[PDB]
Amino acid sequence: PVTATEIRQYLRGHGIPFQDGHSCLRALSPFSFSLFIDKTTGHFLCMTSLAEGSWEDFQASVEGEFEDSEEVRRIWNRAIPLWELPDQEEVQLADTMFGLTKVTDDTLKRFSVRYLRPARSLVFPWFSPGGSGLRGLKLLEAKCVSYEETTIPRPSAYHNLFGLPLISRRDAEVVLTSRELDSLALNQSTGLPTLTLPRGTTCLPPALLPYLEQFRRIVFWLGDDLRSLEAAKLFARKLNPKRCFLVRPGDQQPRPLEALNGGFNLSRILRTALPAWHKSIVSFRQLREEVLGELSNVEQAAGLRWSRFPDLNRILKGHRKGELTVFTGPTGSGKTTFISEYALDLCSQGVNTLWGSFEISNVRLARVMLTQFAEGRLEDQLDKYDHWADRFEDLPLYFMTFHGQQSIRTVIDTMQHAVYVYDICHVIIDNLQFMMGTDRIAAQDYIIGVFRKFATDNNCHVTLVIHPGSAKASQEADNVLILQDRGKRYLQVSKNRFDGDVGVFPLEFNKNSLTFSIP
Amino acid sequence: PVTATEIRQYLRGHGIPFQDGHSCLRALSPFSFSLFIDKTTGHFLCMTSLAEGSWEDFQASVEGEFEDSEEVRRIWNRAIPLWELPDQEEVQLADTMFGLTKVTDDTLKRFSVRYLRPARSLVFPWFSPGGSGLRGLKLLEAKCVSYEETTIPRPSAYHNLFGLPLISRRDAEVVLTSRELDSLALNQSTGLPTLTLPRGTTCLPPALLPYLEQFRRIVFWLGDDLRSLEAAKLFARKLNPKRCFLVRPGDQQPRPLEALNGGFNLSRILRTALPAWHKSIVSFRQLREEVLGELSNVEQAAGLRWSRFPDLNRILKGHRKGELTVFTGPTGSGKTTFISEYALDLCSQGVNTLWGSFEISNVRLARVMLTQFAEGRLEDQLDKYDHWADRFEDLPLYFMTFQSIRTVIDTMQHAVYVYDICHVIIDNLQFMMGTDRIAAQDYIIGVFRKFATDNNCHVTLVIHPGSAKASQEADNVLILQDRGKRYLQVSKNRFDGDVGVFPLEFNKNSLTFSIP
Repeated sequence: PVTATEIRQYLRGHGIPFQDGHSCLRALSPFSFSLFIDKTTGHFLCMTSLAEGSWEDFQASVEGEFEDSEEVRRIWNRAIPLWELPDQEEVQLADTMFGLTKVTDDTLKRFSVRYLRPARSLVFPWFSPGGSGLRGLKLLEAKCVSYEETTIPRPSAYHNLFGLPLISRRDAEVVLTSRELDSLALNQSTGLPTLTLPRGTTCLPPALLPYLEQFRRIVFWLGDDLRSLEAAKLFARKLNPKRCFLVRPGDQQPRPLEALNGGFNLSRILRTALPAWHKSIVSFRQLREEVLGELSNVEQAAGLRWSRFPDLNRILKGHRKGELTVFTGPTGSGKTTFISEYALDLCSQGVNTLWGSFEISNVRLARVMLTQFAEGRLEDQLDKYDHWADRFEDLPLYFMTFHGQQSIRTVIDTMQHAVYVYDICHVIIDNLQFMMGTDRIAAQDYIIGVFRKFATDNNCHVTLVIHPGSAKASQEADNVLILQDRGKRYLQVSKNRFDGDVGVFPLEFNKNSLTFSIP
Repeated sequence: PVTATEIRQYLRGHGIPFQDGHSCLRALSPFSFSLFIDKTTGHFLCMTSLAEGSWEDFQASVEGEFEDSEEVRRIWNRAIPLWELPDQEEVQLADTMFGLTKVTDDTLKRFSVRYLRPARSLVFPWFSPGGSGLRGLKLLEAKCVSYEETTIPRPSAYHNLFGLPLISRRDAEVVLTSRELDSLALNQSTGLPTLTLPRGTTCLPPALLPYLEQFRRIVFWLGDDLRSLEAAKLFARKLNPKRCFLVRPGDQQPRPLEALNGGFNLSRILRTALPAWHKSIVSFRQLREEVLGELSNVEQAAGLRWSRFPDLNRILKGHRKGELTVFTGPTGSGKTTFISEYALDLCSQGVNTLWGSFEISNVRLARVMLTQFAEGRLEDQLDKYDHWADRFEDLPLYFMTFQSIRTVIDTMQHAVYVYDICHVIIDNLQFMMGTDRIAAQDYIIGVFRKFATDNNCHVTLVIHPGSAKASQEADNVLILQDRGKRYLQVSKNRFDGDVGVFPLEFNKNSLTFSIP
């Protein structure tokens, strides 16, 4: 709830000379403008003093922290660099499974890529911004061809910009990659500075924003799918999209690793970058790739395909962005438990979901949601519980803990703050009546209309659940889901904005595993 | 009122240089900043002058007390320290029943733990904050394995922080314990400063808050139950939870006394102190223990089990925190008497209950409630009456003396801060008032729901003739209809959604409801 103007006047309160950058304001550090204050939420950070915290911490800082030390150096000391291996068969086996046939040893030295023998996995070291010791290691294992991502520490803490020490201060161009291997090839040929997101196309935390402030031109290259392009636009919204560019996916525009391996020229791909910012009126030149991509990726025209609801897959046909859906049904059928399976299944496929559960005691919801992840009954498997806890603490998931605040404004600003801080691409709220807190009809119309504004403006998908439907909601809403009863129920849809297809299928719910099923 | 800021301007009225601490403001004592004024209720106290009183007393103090002397020194002189006992069988018998198998004599000297022979009970001395003589003695007796707590003076006056003289001013960390024995083991191995609450997880009086002001990191460790964690959160609310931490209960996280005896590493447990303060959006890392605890303690997912209403237990399934219940029925059935039995049974199990009876002459209510404690007729037992007075004057219980909605609410919020009130019962809602009646009734019931959720304090309102608008706002309802045979019907269960009805046979001889 702190405006950018309020940030400037507080700096004027201390008379700090500040310059308005792209996103984070720059000023001389009181504790060459080393002090960085974010435009939103003001998480301060100094390029030299290296002090971080909240905006209120900065407010207390003018009146009058972490180490992150883990047994990671031991793993690094037990791994061998790939360019220093005299073996012949071992290295040839490695480059074939990791797709490093065209990778030369010179780039391996430049990026300090290391290889570990016990698991035959690559190592991508993380260095502190101050040039200190290692901060973490990211490991990739190839199994059959599939890449598995696992890093130390936990995924929620990995904030590494691969190549951050490598890039100099006299660089105005940078190309961001979804992976780490594709970044190596892109720097090999083009020679332009490159960086990698921490967890791929999932989330770009605001803490990394100050490091990318210097660059003037940013070219996004985050995969070869319509999902990658949509994620790029959401990421670009943080960094003043007037100073960024995009590389649309296509048949002739593969990933940087595949582009060099396939022999396709990559400097040509880097030359056709299109701006992500445009006026209110645009021509066909900035849409040629998208219409070409949509005409060759008819399945990608919709959202993700659920891995647990084949029947729901054939009617809704996907889970897009920006569209808002309202879900309702008779009470006592576990409609809250049903949407938990809907959110958890999509979350496992790389969707940052946010739970705004009200009147459900979210600590109780986590037990229900975690049982769904285990696909069974966790009471008997209490011995093997510390395992699933680690597996549950890597999906992008966040809950909203509202104790007394229930006002529509409060729940919205936190939601808008949630998008900026954790890249929230999905918000689910359990009870809408709890948010309240002809008057009830007018109030219900207002809040549903408010969520429609947030759904489209921020492109974040919203899936509201209604506790007793509303005629006025139908015009504003894009999709509706009705879960009637006849523990077997059926889900009926009567509004599909994207495809106009309706239908209904039965659901057989088993309380033993807390997972819906259908024979 | 206080409104925090009005304290500062009153200090600015005298121009006293003050620094805004965690909870209590600190300033130079006019009667190095020794003057402590609480953010709420302004109970002043000086670390050197040792003068205490109300905020109005402070106002009178700037314009122009107690001794607590009891025969406690005699009992102390009749007890022998445990580390100075040359006996072999007596000490071995003592440590086995008190669980002091792994306790070494070095820590016994440090905490000055003494033992008394006539009752075979431990002694935990209370020292004056100024380093003067003893202020009281707490005695724990083991019977079969069960620990009984009794101290001098009465429990309502015991305000001892065990180890307060021991902790130095150069200590930034402190871990609180619900008992006294578990504190000894925690300091034995970790070496970090430790303190104990006066009556365990029952209440932390504001008078003790100035002593804990200096510490910057506080790690709560108040037992091995979901009740302990909930009590810890309520206690943390008093002292800016941004500077405190919690240790959730679990199978691998026992009490410090059991943790050292069981061989589990305790410094490892002290490293997982998750913060009790968080933003508006949290991840699963700060909830792993809670879901693990709930999945292994399915009975603890609800509130305390009543020891006098087996039938009411099977339907409501517990007495949680923050939920509001409205109770009503036809008049003349003793609905006021029924709720007296409901709270008294829960109060004996360690719940601080506040009574807000209106238009019932609360002195008359105490007679009804005290008869329930004796479980019989007190008129015949008038000879053996002073005994029950001692037993009645140790449960956490407080009454309200008198009418606007704002007036009663501020006292209720004041009661939570001053006496750690976890339960408020009000008998007549109409007396609080002092389509208009329907609109007024909807407003007050909505206000109570705001207070119940915000302060997590359970509220059990009684309605004198029900209201449709109340059903949506309320969580639970209890209806006591008549057909002295009665029956209680529930038609709203927020936590479980289970309804039902069972008969009740009320006997006027003992003033206690029963069911064959």
